[PDB]
Parts: sequence; C-alpha cells; structure tokens
Amino acid sequence: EAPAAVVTGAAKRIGRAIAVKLHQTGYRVVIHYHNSAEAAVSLADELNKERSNTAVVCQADLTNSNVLPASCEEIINSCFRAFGRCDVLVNNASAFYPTPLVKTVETQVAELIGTNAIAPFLLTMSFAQRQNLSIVNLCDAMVDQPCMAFSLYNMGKHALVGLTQSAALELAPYGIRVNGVAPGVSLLPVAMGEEEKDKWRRKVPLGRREASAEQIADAVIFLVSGSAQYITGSIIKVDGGLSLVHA
Amino acid sequence: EAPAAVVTGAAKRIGRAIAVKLHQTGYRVVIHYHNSAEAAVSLADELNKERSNTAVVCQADLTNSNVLPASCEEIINSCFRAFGRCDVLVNNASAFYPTPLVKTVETQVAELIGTNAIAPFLLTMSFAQRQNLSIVNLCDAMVDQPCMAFSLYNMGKHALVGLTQSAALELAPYGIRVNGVAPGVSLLPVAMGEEEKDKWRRKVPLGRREASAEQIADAVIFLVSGSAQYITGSIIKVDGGLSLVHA
Amino acid sequence: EAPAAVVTGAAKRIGRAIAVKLHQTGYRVVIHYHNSAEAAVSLADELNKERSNTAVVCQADLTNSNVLPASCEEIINSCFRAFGRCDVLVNNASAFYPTPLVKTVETQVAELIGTNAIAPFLLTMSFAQRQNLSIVNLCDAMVDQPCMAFSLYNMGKHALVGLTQSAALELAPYGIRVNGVAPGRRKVPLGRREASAEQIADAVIFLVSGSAQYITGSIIKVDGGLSLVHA
Amino acid sequence: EAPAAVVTGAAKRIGRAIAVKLHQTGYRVVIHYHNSAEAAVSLADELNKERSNTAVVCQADLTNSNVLPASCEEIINSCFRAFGRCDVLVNNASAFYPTPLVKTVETQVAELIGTNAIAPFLLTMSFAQRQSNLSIVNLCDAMVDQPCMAFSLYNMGKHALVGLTQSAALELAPYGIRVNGVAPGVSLLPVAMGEEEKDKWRRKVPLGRREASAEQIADAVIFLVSGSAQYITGSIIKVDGGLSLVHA
Ligand SMILES: NC(=O)c1ccc[n+]([C@@H]2O[C@H](COP(=O)([O-])OP(=O)(O)OC[C@H]3O[C@@H](n4cnc5c(N)ncnc54)[C@H](OP(=O)(O)O)[C@@H]3O)[C@@H](O)[C@H]2O)c1
Ligand SMILES: NC(=O)c1ccc[n+]([C@@H]2O[C@H](COP(=O)([O-])OP(=O)(O)OC[C@H]3O[C@@H](n4cnc5c(N)ncnc54)[C@H](OP(=O)(O)O)[C@@H]3O)[C@@H](O)[C@H]2O)c1
Ligand SMILES: NC(=O)c1ccc[n+]([C@@H]2O[C@H](COP(=O)([O-])OP(=O)(O)OC[C@H]3O[C@@H](n4cnc5c(N)ncnc54)[C@H](OP(=O)(O)O)[C@@H]3O)[C@@H](O)[C@H]2O)c1
Ligand SMILES: NC(=O)c1ccc[n+]([C@@H]2O[C@H](COP(=O)([O-])OP(=O)(O)OC[C@H]3O[C@@H](n4cnc5c(N)ncnc54)[C@H](OP(=O)(O)O)[C@@H]3O)[C@@H](O)[C@H]2O)c1
Ligand SMILES: CCN(Cc1cnc2nc(N)nc(N)c2n1)c1ccc(C(=O)N2CCC(C(=O)OC)CC2)cc1
Ligand SMILES: CCN(Cc1cnc2nc(N)nc(N)c2n1)c1ccc(C(=O)N2CCC(C(=O)OC)CC2)cc1
Ligand SMILES: CCN(Cc1cnc2nc(N)nc(N)c2n1)c1ccc(C(=O)N2CCC(C(=O)OC)CC2)cc1
Repeated sequence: EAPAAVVTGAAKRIGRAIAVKLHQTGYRVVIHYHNSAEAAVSLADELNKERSNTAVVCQADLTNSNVLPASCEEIINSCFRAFGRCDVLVNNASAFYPTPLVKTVETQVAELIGTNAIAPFLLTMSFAQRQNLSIVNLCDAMVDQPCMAFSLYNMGKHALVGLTQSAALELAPYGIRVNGVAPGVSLLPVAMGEEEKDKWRRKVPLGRREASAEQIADAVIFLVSGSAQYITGSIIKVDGGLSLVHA
Repeated sequence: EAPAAVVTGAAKRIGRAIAVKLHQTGYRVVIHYHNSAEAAVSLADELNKERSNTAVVCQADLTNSNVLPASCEEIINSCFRAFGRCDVLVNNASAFYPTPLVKTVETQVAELIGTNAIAPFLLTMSFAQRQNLSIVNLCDAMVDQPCMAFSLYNMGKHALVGLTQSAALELAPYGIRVNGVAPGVSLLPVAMGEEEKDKWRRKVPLGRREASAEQIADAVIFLVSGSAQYITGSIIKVDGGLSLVHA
Repeated sequence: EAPAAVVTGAAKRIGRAIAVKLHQTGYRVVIHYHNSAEAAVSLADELNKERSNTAVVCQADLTNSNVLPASCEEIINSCFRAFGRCDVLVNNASAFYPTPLVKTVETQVAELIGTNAIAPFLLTMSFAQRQNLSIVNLCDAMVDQPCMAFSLYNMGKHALVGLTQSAALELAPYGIRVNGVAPGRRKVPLGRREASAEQIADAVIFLVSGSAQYITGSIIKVDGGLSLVHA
Repeated sequence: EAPAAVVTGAAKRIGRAIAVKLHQTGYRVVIHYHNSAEAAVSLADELNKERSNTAVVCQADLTNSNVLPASCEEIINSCFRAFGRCDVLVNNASAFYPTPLVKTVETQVAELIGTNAIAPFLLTMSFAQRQSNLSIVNLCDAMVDQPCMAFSLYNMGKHALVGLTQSAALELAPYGIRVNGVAPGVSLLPVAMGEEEKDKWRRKVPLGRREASAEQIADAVIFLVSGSAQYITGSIIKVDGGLSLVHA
C-alpha cells in the first residue's frame, strides 16, 4: 500500500508545503494543527480531492505539560487509525517569539521548549514504539548565530539538534533514520512589514531572497527518499549561504 | 571588597572543587545544593574556618516546575543578602541518567531539561536583572557524539550550549561574559566498577585517565579571571582529546 | 540542450559512480584521470554506447606544482571544447595515506594538499572564470575525528571545507552553488545496509538538481551515522 | 632551569605580545622573524636587558618550498642551541591577503598555505622529533566558518590549521605534548588600514565594540601553556568578544 506520514504544524506555510509534496510523492498524510482548523481542513479536502482517503487532520497543542506524552502518542495513533502504518514523521510545528533575559516565563518555557524539542522527542518515542522509516526535524541554520533576545527559542532548536543526533544513533538498529532540514530565511511572518522583510532578504548571498516553502520541502523529500538510505544524523542547511556570512 | 560567586550543585565532586578554587582565589561563595545538605554544610564550615563569613549554603530543587523561577531568583538573592554583590554564576548542577526512546517521562523531562538548561536560563535572567561579571556553564565535550539512550540529557546539554551563546550575545552590552567548560571523562561514579571506569579512562588520549575535579575547576578560574576579559561565548573543552577520537 | 559535468578521479570507485549517475540523469561528462587511462576510456565507451558523444576523457596529474594551474584550466576547457558548456564540477579526486608526525615530506604535501585542496581551488577558479551551475566537493565525514597519523590528509580535507564555504559565499552572486558530500561496519549505526559508491552519488545528484536550488555552503554527511559514534 | 619557547612571527603585534608574556612568565624565548629584523632585535634587546641570555632571534621564510622542512627543523634547533631545551612552540606567523576566485597563484598558495598550515605542521614534526609541560599553541581564526569575502586561500590555510591542531593533539598525546589553539576575531587591525575601516570592524564586536588587545590574545596562549591547562589538548579557545556569534 501507500506509505503514510505525520507532519506537525501542517496547515500553513512550510508544514503545508511539506505535506503537499509528500502527498504528491505518494504518501497518505496526517495534517497536524493547533489553532488553524479551517486551513487544515481545507488542505485535507484539497488532497482528498486528488486521491480519496489519503489525508486526515489531527488537532493537538504541543506545549509541554503532563499530558503532552498522551497528545503525542495520539498523533501517531491517528496515523495508524487512518492508514494502518506510519512511515515518516516530520517535526515542523514551532513556537517562535523573543524572551529577553533583562505569558509567564514558565509558559514561555513550556511553549518554546515544548514545541521545538519536547514534542519532537515524545513524537519520536511514540513513532518508534508503534512500529523506509524516517524522521525529519525542522531545525534552524542560524542556531549558532542566534537572534538577539531569542534565548528560549534558540535553546529549543539546539535541543532539537541533540535529539536528531541521539535518535539517529539509538533508532538506527530499528531501521529508522533521523535527519534535519535547517532553513535560514524562509517564509517571513505575515505580520512583518515589507521594509523589515527586505532587510532579511538582503542578507542572503544566493539571490537576496528567502527560501520558498517548496524549497524547504524539497530537502525533506530527499531525506525521506530511497536516495538517502545511508544518511542518518545529518542536518541539511537550506539557507542560501546565510550562515556563512559574518557580522 | 571581595567578589562573590554562586555555584550550583556545589556540595560534591566538580562543583565542590569549583567552589573551593573560587574561594582560594578570593571569592565569597554561595554553595547551592539539593539533597546533599551535610556535605554542603561541611564545605561551608571548612571555608568559613579558612576565612570567616565567606561561605553560605542555599538549598533548592532545580527540576523544572511552576516554582523554579522563584527558586532561581532566591538563589541569586541569597548571594546579595550574604555578600552585597554577585559577580560570578557557575551553572554546574546536573541530573544525568538514561531515557531510552524504546519516574514518568515528564518527570524526566523536568529533571534533565530543568537542571541542565532551564535552571541555568532562569539563574542567568536573575543574575543579569540584579546587576568583571561572568557566567560559566558546565557543558559536555561529547555533546555531538552522545551516549546511547541519553537523549533527554543530551538535549539538555545542547540547550545549554544555545543558552551560553545567546546569553553571551545579549548580555555583552551589560559587560557580562558568558562561557562554558566542557568536561569529557571527569569524575566517574564511586559505585562504577573499576573495570568499567578503566574502559572510559583508556579512551582518553592524554594520559588514559579522567580529569580531576580540580582540572575542570582550573578552566572555570581562567574564564572568570581578568585573563579572559575579551572571551565570551566560548566553550573550553577540558577532555584530554577524548572528543577527537573516532569510533 | 544537455548540461555538462566534470568529475575528477572518475575512472573508479566513487568518481565512477558519480559520473555514471550524472550521465543517467542526462549530463554529458568529462571523465578525468591521472594513471587510470584504460578504466577511464572503458567508462567513456560504456556511456557513449548509451548516448553517442556524451562522454570524453581528460588526463591530468593533480599533484601541486608549477603546472597545476594550467592542468586545471585544461580540465575545465576540455568540457567547454567537447560540450560547449560546463554546468557542474565534482571535485572527487583524492590522495590518501598516512604521514606520521614522529616520498619526501614535501612530495606528500604536494600530493595530499595539492590533490585534496589546491586542485579543487584551481578548478573552482577556472570553472567560475569561464562562466543551474554548481560545484560539489567530496569531503570527509570524520574531518573532526581524524585517523591517527593522517595529519596532512586531514589538513587537506579541512582546507576543502574552507574552500567549500569560501567559494559558496564568493560565487553566490554568479549563481554558482558550492556544496559538499562527506562519505564516512559493525560500528556504523546503519551497518545493516552496505555502504556503496551509489549512495554517495545519490547525494551529489540531489545537490546538483533543481531540488537543491537554494542550497549552498552545505556539506551532507553520507556515513550511516558513523560520525555520531563516540570512542 | 627555565623553560624555553619558540614564537613564530614574534617581532611585532600579537607574536611580540606572546613572546613578552612568555618571557614575563619565566620562559627563555626564540623570536622568529622573516623581514622585521630591526623590530626582532629591538625586542630581544629589551628582554635580555630584563634577564641576560633569555632571548635570541631566528630568521626564516615560512613560505612553502622544498627547503621549508629544513628551515623549520632549524628554528627548533635554534631553541636547543640557545637554551638546551624547547618546551613550547607558538605558531603565530601568518601571511594574509585576498585571493579572489574571479604574485603568481602558486606563490600565493606557497605563502598562504605555507605560513598558516605547512610550516606549523613541519615545526610540529621537528618539535616532537627533537624531544615536564610540553605544548604547542596554534594561532587560529574565530571567523574560520564565516570567512571574509575573496580570502579563500587564507581561509583554507586556517582550516588546515584547525585540522593540524586536532590531528597533532591526538597523535602527540602519548608523548605528553598538548596541542591547542587560540582563535582571535578582531584583534590588532593592519597598520595600513584607515581608521574608518578599523571602526567598521570594531563596531561589530558585542563585548565592548573594540578589538582584542595583543595582550588579551597572549593571555589565552599563556593559559594554554600553563599547568592550569594540563588536561586540555585539541581545544581551540575563541578570543573574540562574541563576534563569531553575530549573524549577518
Ligand atoms: N520561516 C523561517 O524563515 C524559518 C527559519 C528557520 C527555521 N524555520 C523552522 O521551520 C519550521 C517551519 O517554519 P514556519 O515559519 O512555517 O513555522 P510557523 O508558521 O511559525 O509555525 C508552524 C506551525 O507551528 C504550529 N504551532 C505553533 N505553536 C504550537 C503549539 N503550541 N502546539 C502545536 N502546534 C503549534 C502552528 O500551528 P497552527 O497554525 O495550527 O496553530 C503553526 O502554523 C519551524 O520548525 C521553524 O522553526 C523556519
Ligand atoms: N563527571 C563527568 O565526567 C562529567 C562529564 C561531562 C560533563 N560533566 C558536567 O560537569 C558538571 C559536574 O559534573 P559532576 O559529575 O560533578 O555532577 P554530578 O555529581 O552528577 O551532579 C552535581 C550535583 O548536581 C545536583 N543536582 C542533581 N539534580 C539536581 C536537582 N534536581 N536540583 C538541584 N541540583 C541537582 C546534585 O546536588 P545534591 O548532591 O546536593 O543533590 C549533585 O551533587 C555537570 O554539569 C556535568 O554534566 C561532568
Ligand atoms: N572511500 C571512502 O570511504 C571515503 C571516505 C571519506 C572520504 N572519501 C572521499 O570521497 C572521494 C572519493 O573516494 P574514493 O575512495 O573513490 O577515492 P580513491 O579511489 O582513493 O581515489 C579516487 C581517484 O583520485 C585520483 N587521484 C589520486 N591521486 C591523484 C593525483 N595526484 N592526481 C590526479 N588524480 C589523483 C585517482 O585517479 P587515477 O586512478 O585516474 O589515477 C583515483 O582513482 C575522495 O575525495 C575521498 O577523499 C572517501
Ligand atoms: N590581527 C587579527 O585581528 C587577527 C585575527 C584573526 C587571526 N589572527 C591570527 O593571529 C596571528 C597573529 O596576527 P597578527 O595580526 O599579529 O599577524 P601579522 O602581523 O599579520 O603577521 C605576523 C607575522 O607573520 C610573519 N610572516 C608573514 N609572512 C611570513 C613568511 N612568509 N615567513 C615567515 N613569517 C611570515 C611576519 O613576520 P615579519 O614581520 O618578520 O616579516 C609578521 O610579522 C596570526 O596567525 C593571525 O592569522 C589575527
Ligand atoms: C529570518 C527568520 N525569521 C523568519 C521566521 C518566521 N517564522 C518562523 N517561525 C518559526 N516557528 N521559527 C522560525 N525560526 C521562524 N522564522 C524571523 C527572524 C526574526 C523575527 C523577529 O524579529 N521577530 C520579533 C517579534 C516577533 C514576535 O512574535 O514578538 C512577540 C517574533 C519574531 C521574525 C522572523
Ligand atoms: C564518562 C562520563 N561519565 C561520568 C559522569 C559522571 N557523573 C556525571 N554527572 C553529570 N551530571 N553529568 C555527566 N556527564 C556525568 N558524567 C559517565 C558515563 C556513563 C555512565 C553510565 O554508564 N550511567 C549508566 C547508569 C548510571 C546510573 O546508575 O545512574 C546514576 C547512569 C550513568 C556514568 C558516568
Ligand atoms: C578582522 C580581522 N582583520 C584584522 C587582521 C589583521 N592582520 C591579520 N594578519 C594575519 N596574519 N591574519 C589575520 N587574520 C589578520 N587579521 C582584517 C580583516 C580584513 C582585512 C581586509 O579587508 N584586508 C583587505 C586589504 C588587505 C590587502 O589587500 O593586503 C594586501 C588584506 C586585508 C584586514 C584585516
């Protein structure tokens, strides 16, 4: 039968493009979402119009809490419930906002570290326990040149590098590859003004523009494919050279 | 007036050696501890015998929880109440145990991520808000070749790298330097069989032995000294070459 | 119509697999060789039997010397002469042997540093000067956990990382991407699967493709996880 | 007996600061130089005035060539000839200039790769062969992974130096020889650089918006050669004021 994939935070933007490209490649998809119900349902409808019974939505908050393990188990279970298998997990969902050193701080910890690291970890556990299997984590090419006042976000993304490597090592004997894709400047925030978007675009050596969502998705497609079957623990930057540019 | 330092997890082993060396260098010290009250008090009494009114203890659990921010604020406050200033923070305390992918898992997250990452972040916040100022984080030289089945621990230590770098950037305008010291094999568990300890020792190129706690402390002393005044965001491996050895 | 690629050290092993996959993808290829003329020509014969006049060979010593810049210019020129264009350069040729700290040492420098770093640099210059363009450098997944007594080899592979990054930055305004593929059994995490030259070639094919159009300065490890395994 | 150190490119700037601080710490020093004879002799004179017979000069070109191994052997031999021992080697000397991808190029290779990588390698060989607190410190570059535009050969050389530092740390560990690096970001700007251009670089540095002094770089070298670094080998300490953490 057709393989199946879970994509977190798949209603919009990069996650949406990943889900679309996996579906185009022949995967059945679980479209996870948190608040964006209308967009998730609209995407599932579009994919099911192309091939019936190949897309479902699954709602969950990925903030850390004592119920997060159950929520993550339920996302994986939702893929088995719909499709009878779960071949690929893409950890894409992510909270992102500044947390200056100088919502409560514990809520910020729960959101930023939960979505970017703890939920990927718990999803990884549940994915492995429930079993070309692979996991792709959406990292950040700027993790070692971080944005000012984004400590908790950056901590979460560093933790995700650690998970990628640790899980690659530990899950290799189960035939599960674990890799990352690290955007630099990709889709800018909807709320960001044009001037500020252009400041970011002008930093990029290759073309002075952000990555499209489809360009990020292309790297995910490579990593889950048969053409990457000896690749595990690798993080592919898709950053147009941004990370190589000094201050 | 003598400077003052907070050392977390200072009752035993590496933290104890760091507290002793800072004291020998002329610092007054807050000896933070969790369970090791007798050893913390013994150390304080030894240091106060050497010079009166130069050491106090401060008990706190550094597991993540709703109350962790207040606990971390209180640790920094204890230094100001005892000594009128807080010049140095050493984030040494750390939980360390395996968490296989295949205590509840959320307790393990709270302990491993809390001690290794969130508490350092909150302590950093409190240290900075309350202001040769510097912070030293105890990292891990093997963070990119992790031990099998230690994913949460490894995630925590990766997050600590991210904190070290983010905080170095953000706190530089306030004159606060933020660095790390990354042991490889240092003090092994007393209960570990010598035959297992020897397997670790023989991996180390430089002398086929573990680092003493004092050798780790020496790097901390350098980083807080005037001889490191331009150094921020650096993580110094103290590993005898271990991290350079392939499988 | 068809794009063209230069692959150094293409007669055998990884370079051969790369040349074959590029050719199967629709590239015309220059098969560079130093000593392996028979094997280079045998490969060209195989590829030309599939599509006439789509593979040529080019001899060059990639050891550093006074004549290396001209030799590297000729490799690139051979692609333009045969095919009228040069879209892809794969810096695959490599020398590999120990050089203990405790052939003359300067011959070892010329071979190890010259083949592994200087020739890639000179080829990069000549490729860029003559202009979906890209360069792929064959790196080492274990560059920061080096083999004992391989100092000069390791130094050259480090230099190649620096070239990859420097050239990605400098050549971005010309639309030339520059990336790397870093190859690495009971110790290999993915050791259930045998390592193959084809797996390395698959990563090269990805990097030269339109599916990697935003990727530059990236080095993809294809090592079964080996670089993650501690001592 | 006082230990002895070789510092390459020690007539001026960071190399002189390292030689001075090693001498202040009690080392006898070989001040290697290439073209800066007056400055090298002036320094040796100052150091010998402080303590007689504790400094000598040694001239050598560190460009790669078929004689470079003999030259490097001779630099180490000069330390033994003067002082009867050689405890520390500091690889500081460095050619630095752009080599755009779009002097002959082979001369540029010989100079940039010779000074920054091959000479350190040969000096490391000779130091180990001629043999307690023995160590080597290589002067690296904190910006090695965010390189300056049009500096590919220089950057290749500095990358190679990282590889040497790591390879030599592993291989020489059994002999009790530690091998480490110090990686400046912005330290002393070129003498010929205009003030406005210097300020462009200074303004990038998070910690103080200023370059590292030569002494600040030397402080890290002194730590690495000291007993306080006895378990440290294969480490490269950035001394960069946070520069390498700053995004585009
Ligand atoms: N865009 C870039 O330039 C860029 C740069 C570097 C790295 N990345 C990484 O690439 C990935 C995709 O980036 P993006 O910009 O497309 O992401 P995004 O739009 O900021 O976030 C993706 C989705 O994450 C979900 N999410 C946020 N908080 C959540 C929570 N508490 N629980 C569950 N889901 C939650 C949201 O789902 P709902 O909308 O359904 O609520 C959101 O649509 C992220 O991991 C990001 O860190 C992106
Ligand atoms: N030893 C090594 O070989 C090695 C290797 C790599 C890195 N490191 C790092 O170097 C540092 C020191 O290592 P070590 O071996 O000396 O550490 P350790 O003995 O394992 O732990 C140090 C102290 O951490 C405190 N701690 C643990 N859980 C805590 C909690 N929930 N709340 C508050 N404090 C807690 C404990 O204090 P109480 O005893 O008072 O309860 C303990 O004594 C650590 O950061 C470690 O990760 C060490
Ligand atoms: N094999 C591995 O496991 C591995 C691991 C890490 C990295 N790599 C890298 O992957 C690439 C290919 O590996 P490989 O094992 O296939 O390489 P290889 O067979 O060791 O060498 C490939 C070719 O390089 C050419 N070559 C060697 N010295 C030369 C010189 N002085 N001038 C010109 N050409 C010269 C030879 O061509 P002729 O035969 O025509 O003379 C040789 O066939 C290399 O860059 C290597 O460093 C491989
Ligand atoms: N300054 C910075 O901001 C900075 C930044 C990053 C890294 N670093 C590194 O730190 C070290 C010291 O920097 P610096 O600015 O003080 O260096 P520098 O002044 O540029 O050069 C130091 C010395 O190198 C010697 N040298 C150059 N070419 C030579 C050759 N062919 N043979 C022998 N010696 C040669 C010169 O000796 P003579 O004068 O006797 O001819 C020169 O005085 C260098 O390794 C450098 O790459 C410095
Ligand atoms: C170049 C990278 N990028 C694009 C971007 C856009 N969306 C993103 N989403 C997630 N989850 N993760 C990311 N890394 C991400 N990145 C960026 C980089 C920086 C910014 C920025 O300055 N701010 C500041 C104010 C915003 C806010 O919510 O304040 C409450 C947070 C965003 C915005 C976007
Ligand atoms: C070589 C590094 N090292 C020494 C060590 C010893 N203590 C440590 N403490 C902290 N907080 N962090 C560390 N990295 C650390 N490391 C090691 C390395 C590995 C081990 C090990 O096999 N186990 C398995 C069983 C142990 C247990 O019973 O719980 C305490 C958990 C640790 C023990 C010590
Ligand atoms: C911020 C680091 N820095 C200071 C500096 C100053 N001197 C240095 N010397 C050596 N050997 N190595 C270094 N890395 C070094 N760095 C820099 C960084 C960049 C530059 C620069 O734009 N140029 C361009 C013009 C110069 C020239 O054409 O000489 C012929 C080459 C150097 C100058 C100095």
